[PDB]
Amino acid sequence: AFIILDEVIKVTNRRVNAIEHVIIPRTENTIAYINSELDELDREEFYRLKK
Amino acid sequence: YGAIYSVSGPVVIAENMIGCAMYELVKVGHDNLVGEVIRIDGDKATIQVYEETAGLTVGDPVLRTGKPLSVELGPGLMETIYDGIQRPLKAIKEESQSIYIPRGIDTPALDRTIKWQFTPGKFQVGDHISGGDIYGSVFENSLISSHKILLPPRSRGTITWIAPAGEYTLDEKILEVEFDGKKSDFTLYHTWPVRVPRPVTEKLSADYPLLTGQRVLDALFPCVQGGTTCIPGAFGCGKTVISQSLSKYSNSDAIIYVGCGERGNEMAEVLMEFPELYTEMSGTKEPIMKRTTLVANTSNMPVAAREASIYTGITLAEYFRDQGKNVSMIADSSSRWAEALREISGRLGEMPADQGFPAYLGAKLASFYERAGKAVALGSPDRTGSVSIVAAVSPAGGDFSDPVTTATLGITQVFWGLDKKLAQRKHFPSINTSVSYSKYTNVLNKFYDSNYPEFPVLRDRMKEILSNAEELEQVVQLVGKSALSDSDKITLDVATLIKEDFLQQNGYSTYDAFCPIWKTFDMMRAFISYHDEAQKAVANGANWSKLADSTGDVKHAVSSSKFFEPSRGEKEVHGEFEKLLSTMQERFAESTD
Amino acid sequence: NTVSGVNGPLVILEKVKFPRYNEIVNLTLPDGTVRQGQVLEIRGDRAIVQVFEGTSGIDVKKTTVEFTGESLRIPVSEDMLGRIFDGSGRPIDNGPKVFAEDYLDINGSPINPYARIYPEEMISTGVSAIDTMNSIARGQKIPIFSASGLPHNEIAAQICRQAGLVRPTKDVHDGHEENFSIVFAAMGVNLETARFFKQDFEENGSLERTSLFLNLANDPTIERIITPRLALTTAEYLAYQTERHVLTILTDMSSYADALREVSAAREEVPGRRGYPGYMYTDLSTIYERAGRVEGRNGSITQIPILTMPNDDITHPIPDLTGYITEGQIFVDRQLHNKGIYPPINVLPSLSRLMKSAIGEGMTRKDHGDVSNQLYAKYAIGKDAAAMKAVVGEEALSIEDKLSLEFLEKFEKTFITQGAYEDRTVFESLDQAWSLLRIYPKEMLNRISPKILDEFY
Amino acid sequence: NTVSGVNGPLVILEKVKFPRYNEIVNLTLPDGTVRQGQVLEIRGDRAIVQVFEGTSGIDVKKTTVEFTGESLRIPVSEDMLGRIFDGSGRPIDNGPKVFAEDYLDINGSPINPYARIYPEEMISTGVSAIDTMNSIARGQKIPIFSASGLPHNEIAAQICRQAGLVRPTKDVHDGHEENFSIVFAAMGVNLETARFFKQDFEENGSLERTSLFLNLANDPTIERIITPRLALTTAEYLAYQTERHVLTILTDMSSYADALREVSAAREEVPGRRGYPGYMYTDLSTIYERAGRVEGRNGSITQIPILTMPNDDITHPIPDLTGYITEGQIFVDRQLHNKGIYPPINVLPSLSRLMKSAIGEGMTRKDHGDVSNQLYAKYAIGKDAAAMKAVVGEEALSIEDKLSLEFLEKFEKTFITQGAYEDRTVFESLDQAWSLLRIYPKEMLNRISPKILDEFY
Amino acid sequence: NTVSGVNGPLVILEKVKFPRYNEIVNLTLPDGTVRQGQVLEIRGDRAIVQVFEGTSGIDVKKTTVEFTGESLRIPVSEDMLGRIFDGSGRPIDNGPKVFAEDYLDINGSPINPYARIYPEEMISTGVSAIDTMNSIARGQKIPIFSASGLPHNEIAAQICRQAGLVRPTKDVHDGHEENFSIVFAAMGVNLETARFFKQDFEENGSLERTSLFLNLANDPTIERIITPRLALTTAEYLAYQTERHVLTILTDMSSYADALREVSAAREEVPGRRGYPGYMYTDLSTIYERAGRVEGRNGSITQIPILTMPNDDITHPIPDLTGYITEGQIFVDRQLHNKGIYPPINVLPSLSRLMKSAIGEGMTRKDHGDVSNQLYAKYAIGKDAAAMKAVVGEEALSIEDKLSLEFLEKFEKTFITQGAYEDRTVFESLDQAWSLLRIYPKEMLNRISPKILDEFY
Repeated sequence: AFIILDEVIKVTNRRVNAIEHVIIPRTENTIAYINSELDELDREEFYRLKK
Repeated sequence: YGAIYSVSGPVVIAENMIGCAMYELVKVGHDNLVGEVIRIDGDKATIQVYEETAGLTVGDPVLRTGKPLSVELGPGLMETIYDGIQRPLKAIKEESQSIYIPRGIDTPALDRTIKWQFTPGKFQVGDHISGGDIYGSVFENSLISSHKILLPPRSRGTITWIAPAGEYTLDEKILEVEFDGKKSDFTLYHTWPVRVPRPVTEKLSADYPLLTGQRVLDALFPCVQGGTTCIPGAFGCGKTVISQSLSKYSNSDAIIYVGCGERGNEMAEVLMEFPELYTEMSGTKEPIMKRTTLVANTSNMPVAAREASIYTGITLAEYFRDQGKNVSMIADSSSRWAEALREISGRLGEMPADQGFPAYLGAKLASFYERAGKAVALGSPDRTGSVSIVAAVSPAGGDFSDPVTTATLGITQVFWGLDKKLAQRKHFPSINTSVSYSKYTNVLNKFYDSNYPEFPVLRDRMKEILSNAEELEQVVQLVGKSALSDSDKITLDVATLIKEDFLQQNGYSTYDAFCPIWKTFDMMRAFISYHDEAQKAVANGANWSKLADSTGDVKHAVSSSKFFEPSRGEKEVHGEFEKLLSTMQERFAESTD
Repeated sequence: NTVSGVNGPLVILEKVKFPRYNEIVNLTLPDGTVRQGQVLEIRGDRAIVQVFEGTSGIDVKKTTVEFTGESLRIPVSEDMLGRIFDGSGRPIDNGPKVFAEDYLDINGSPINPYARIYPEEMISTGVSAIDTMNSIARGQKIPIFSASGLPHNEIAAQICRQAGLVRPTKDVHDGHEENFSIVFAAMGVNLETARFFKQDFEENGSLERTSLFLNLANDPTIERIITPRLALTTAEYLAYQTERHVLTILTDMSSYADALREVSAAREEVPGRRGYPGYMYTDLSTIYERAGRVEGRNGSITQIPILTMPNDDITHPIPDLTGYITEGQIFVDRQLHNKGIYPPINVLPSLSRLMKSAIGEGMTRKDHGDVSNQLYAKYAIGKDAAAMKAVVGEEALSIEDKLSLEFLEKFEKTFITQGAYEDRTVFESLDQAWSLLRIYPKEMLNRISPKILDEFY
Repeated sequence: NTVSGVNGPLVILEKVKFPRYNEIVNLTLPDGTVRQGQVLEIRGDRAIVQVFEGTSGIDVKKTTVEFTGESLRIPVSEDMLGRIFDGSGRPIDNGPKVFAEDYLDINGSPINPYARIYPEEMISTGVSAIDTMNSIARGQKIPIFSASGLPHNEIAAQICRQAGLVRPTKDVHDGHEENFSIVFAAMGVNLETARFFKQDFEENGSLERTSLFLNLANDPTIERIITPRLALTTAEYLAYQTERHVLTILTDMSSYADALREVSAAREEVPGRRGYPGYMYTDLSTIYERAGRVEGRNGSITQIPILTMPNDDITHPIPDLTGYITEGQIFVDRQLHNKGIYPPINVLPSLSRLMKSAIGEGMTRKDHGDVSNQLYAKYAIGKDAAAMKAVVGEEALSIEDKLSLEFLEKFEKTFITQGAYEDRTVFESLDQAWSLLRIYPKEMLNRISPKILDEFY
Repeated sequence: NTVSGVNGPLVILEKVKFPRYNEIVNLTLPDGTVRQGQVLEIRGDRAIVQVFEGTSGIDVKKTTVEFTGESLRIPVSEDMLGRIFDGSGRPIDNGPKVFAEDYLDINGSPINPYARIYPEEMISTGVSAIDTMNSIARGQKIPIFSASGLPHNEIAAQICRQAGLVRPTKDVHDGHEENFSIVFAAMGVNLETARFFKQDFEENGSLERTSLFLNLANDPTIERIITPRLALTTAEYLAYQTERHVLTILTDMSSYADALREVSAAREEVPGRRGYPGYMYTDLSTIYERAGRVEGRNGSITQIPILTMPNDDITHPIPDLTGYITEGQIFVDRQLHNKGIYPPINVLPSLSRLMKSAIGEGMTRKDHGDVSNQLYAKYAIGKDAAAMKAVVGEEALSIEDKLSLEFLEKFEKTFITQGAYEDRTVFESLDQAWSLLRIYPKEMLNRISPKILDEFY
């Protein structure tokens, strides 16, 4: 069992790093950048109607 | 009188108009087109013109009719397909050779040439009458007289003359009321303005259901008549199918089908389907179509008409509610109606503040919806009527957090979900438990307990299975599981069944979407029972693989029981399901030991 | 003179300067319909009126005007309690009106006397899950942040009805001796939803204790924004003059914010993010100025607004700004609703800003703070334990997780799950707390003083 | 009738009341050239015109105008076919006027009977991937959603090529018994690609059967929107008077949409959501108006529009508004393209709702809608099984997910991958689909009636 | 004439039509104080002015206007170093006066004579990361991209002070033969900043070396925009007339851009992407065009603008625009700063596309450019490996990856780590760089030409 545990721990240590370092900042950058562009289209329209 | 100052789109400006009301019907042009002065800024009137423009010139006379835009309510509304202000389509089809009314041509809302059979009421010479009272009837519909000839709301006086039975026309006089001298002559049809709601004596509690016939609808929360209901769509998730299927199962005495700004092939489809398709109880003669009044607008018609469509429909639903008939208002889709308000907002030259949709949108979406409900019929004779609005809603901002969807969820009480991704795998309606809620649940479930179903118990448990199953599924994806507790597998497994039997239904296979409310109770009963045995078996010891395999033969049968509908008797609780229950317990014993 | 024109619900009347700001004017149509309006703006040689009555069918040459000579004020009396009104204070109880003892300004109030002694004493609602975890003090602004996958309105009937019945249970603890009144405002309500609240208060014997204002989702926007303004004034008259605690329940804040978006572009001004006004705030603040303890220091206006987000959208201006003024919020879970736990509120993202100072004494315990800590931390570990269990199994689950697994189901089924007419003060909540906790050993309960614990485990 | 000003290509004319909506004017330039223009708006004591040939040479007092006196109408001939025509007509493209048999209004004012009559029998596009999954019926509008970074042009070309090759296969099927006509309206397309379209019609030997109207992206914006309107009017003539089945290809809807935005930057009308007109929907609907089944069942016009997604999202205005009108959609696939596949569409975002009821029998089976549904279900899972592999590994994968992975590949390179001169019968498509689908038991297949699945397994 | 009105930084004058564009006018306050402005817009019988100084206190008929009748030009002298000036065309510090021998316009073309021949002479900062990886030339434009957690002022000063000691070592080498001049302009920064800078220049050398323009944050936005223009006039004269190389340090460039943003908000001018003007491109350009070698070709203006990024994003409009225009990019990293590296310059995205113009070869090695490319390439691989070290561990990374992780660590801590006064010659840097390359084997250094690797190792 002991040899079997050693083989599994390595797959498991890899995953804990993988999520934090890659996934979480990829989600952050995508969401915020699209949020910012999306609000811009809406704001300029108001200014053009007003003008 | 007035003069056309400018023609800008389908929208017309006219100068020299004063002392006019803001819903006045106006005749624009030298062709005498229908139009409606929504607003006036000084002398200039903006008019929504409900016919095309391709040759309207300035300097042409504009004549006010001296009254609002109204609709005519009375005999011969059934079995006719109308546009959004009501013109009889059939008469046009032979005569003009057109379906979209061309300029130079106009016809009035009801027929003039058709005589009707008039039967006297309960009232006689000298009797006082007021709004929503029954002055007579005309025999229309398959199964009952549906047309009660009612005195229009807010009008009163004494009837000096009630005419005798015979056949009469609807431009012909048959009643006179005296109240301030002779009040007026009345005909069969009576007038009411569409932008103005009808009054009711009072609002009443919803407790009566409508049989939608849709197994997934009947299962997860109550089906309500008097209802307020939304179903999300997106155009390509089986939504049209479940609407026409819904029109056929509806068990209401009258159905008013409303095309907001639809496909146009579908406005053909519902027309062809109605006279040759049989209703659930089955009518006598032209089942669905006799019971149906149709307002049909395609996108291609004038946006002035598409704006009006929904109003015409609710005033018809409301008249019928006051007749003491139970009515289904089926509307598809409100977002197209909202898109129509938006088309007008840019053309008039308004200021939108809701992503290019008008600021006015929120007050109009709400005002319209509040007209549905169960209520006590307008008038003295006392009857009960209802209008249940089943409304489709859809994106329009492209988001799901766009104004259209924000306003609609707030005003509605019932939401049953639909997901596009699952719908593609073919399991529509593919209800999202999380977005779904019902307020009606408590009163409706109390009613159903009296009616015989033990429903409420199952309902919580149906929801409970689907909820835990959802959560478990993210945990299988996220960690990338190497094991599961033996109970959790059962939860997931029992949810899969729910998917097939309820959620997977096809509205053109009537073996695969039809169950009465009791049949629905029995099928769900079987599932909830399976979960109950299965949870106990693991507890007493037995492996999951043992549980699944030994249960085996009854597990196949329940899966495959979605291919049934009443056809073994006129009975709503079957031997089919009752036999399964005892066999299921027998199976449980095996699993356990 | 006559009406110059109409564009939207805006009516442009050609008049000199004769009405003062906010003066009601009566537009007299000759067709049996009299309509009232308020000048929204007065400008030179023109005034802009939005009509209370209708919105369309106005003449531009046959209308005549009369000046009422009275700017908008609310007739406030206290024989208003036990009566149903509409969005302009007219009765829908039917029968003769109640009239006034005062006409008080609705515009921001003509005297504004609100707190510079922070909230003390505890207010209970009648639900253990709200009281212990999210404690509310007299005049403290804690709203219920809700979503559209829940019936937000039901949960709202429940807090109103059960509130002020707690006050007699407190009279027995001898924490209260003063008469409690309740002010209810329903904004953008459906008929069916509206009747549901009236019938519920009627069962409890709370109807006599409350006044209800209904503005329906079919009545003008202007009428709808006025609806909370009238309600905040009634509560204030009772707090000030007669030294009463009044709890005002403002549902639905989204209806009110939406109404403001309709009047944003009605006006000649330019909105902010996502089309919602940048001066949305100014308006919201008007509600909030009336909120707090009145000078006299034994009367208050306590406020619970309900705000519904579309799908918990915090991209939307409305929860982000509203959340700043207020001191905490109560977050409701769809996940619990779906399981069939009702009420389905989750106490873990929920907050009460000042909680050791949002309670009183003699109607709370001092053990209140200690239990709020214990209850919270174990429910959170339990949420973790559910997810864990699924991966690891039960044949490899930790002994601490088992206690946390059980704790998760009992906290939900005892503290959160409770009946539609159950009532709770802090003592009752507190007894139920100790029975959940009893199962953990004393050495796992360490956020609690050894004193308290040896007495209540 | 002298010029007041010119702002943009839009021209402000002073003239006194006379012109009707969409009345043509002749612009007399001082260089001795007459150019045509349309009144977009007629007003009091001015009309505003936008000119179809350029904008050059507009002066104030050196220009004069004279009226055509006639609203815009198409000079229509049925000998128009076999020839290359243009919006205004040029002699250098060999077609300086149609030489009219009838003048019909382009707005279908004489008559326009459509959309109360239901779609008839199935028609072959020769592509298996469209025909099984989506039902293309005579007298239906089903659009092609296309995207950038992908030659959308190539897909339009494959449709043109395959049109007229299907029609003898149908004549035997009894899907056809009347003539076949292609009406090609090109607007805003690249010049190089326009020439590739012209060569495709000649090669097939289908030049005779088609009429071309070509509008460039250097030809003015009002002119650009009117060209598809001309071509649909021509389709109505053939379909109704001489009972032709018309397939009209209208490319590229993106160029139409753009035109809408640029105009109305100088009218009273003022664009909607993101600078795209709120009345963009009205424009669209005028194109969809002259499409559908025809009364009395003399012929049909069937329409296949080509839309290019410019941002590569369908949440953008051009796909979004158009999609609500349309009866389903067929959306392309970016990923297949990169691989090298042609035609590179995918089936997961592609759905036709009216599929079961529309179709005929005797060259499209009863099992057609059944099998589509099954093919999508296995594909949804296959796509997801790829995604779980990326993140975690073979950790959440299993025997079921592993099958699905195999399925996604075999389907992509066998069903979707075909030739561009391959004519595929609806009978062929179904035969191939079943062969592929053998990968799971009969008991795993329950998205199909157990009756049907035994016959055809 | 007299002030009509005032709306923000815009002033409405009711005047007469004789004024020309950017003609100075002086506003006489009732205090008898005169403040200067220039007409931004002129119309018939009226003007809009933007006043440099102030923006409030401006009256009506108690105030008066007086015309100067000279459009703004800056009084430029060559005796400007050592002399204290204020950013307003004169010292308001009471520093030594400006004098004039020419008055030169700031419009962006006075007599402007620039590069028909690109930079070829190397100018060093004494800092390896700057010089080796990107290089600096006698016309080079390099943006310092800085942050709100980096100290922007310390790096700004660092680059300038160390480039003054190196630059005479380069004069002796015959890289130069002409003077060095510094023009330092601070615009609208804090007092704390301003003081700091002056202190830094004194320590290293003197303040005789540099000329100072000081502008205070309390002074308007309109002042801030003129502040760099004043710097440009100073530098162009020195290069043109007296064949001096001029080095301009322009802090803060972001300060200037926000100012532009304010005169479109309180103007009716509609802004572009992210609320930053549409004509933002032109405003920025004006600074950057007036760079390169100056006629005679011994004079020059070389630019180092200093940008502080507020969000620290590379999607913000200011860093993006600047980058396309400028001949290089120098990115300074918060993470290096934290770790203890000074200067803490990250070269991962530092790039020059005009890399050839930037390097030298007649007073620097020819090998300089060849080594730099290899270094950058090997640094980048070393970063790809760093992310992979966190994920995968050392449990699968390759023999080649291990060399690249070592290189990365040795590279930060030796090359980029330099004393506060320690200056490195460009030749010595090569030797350091060769130490960094030396650990990799001859098969890993395969991309480089064989000739160079066998020669120098």
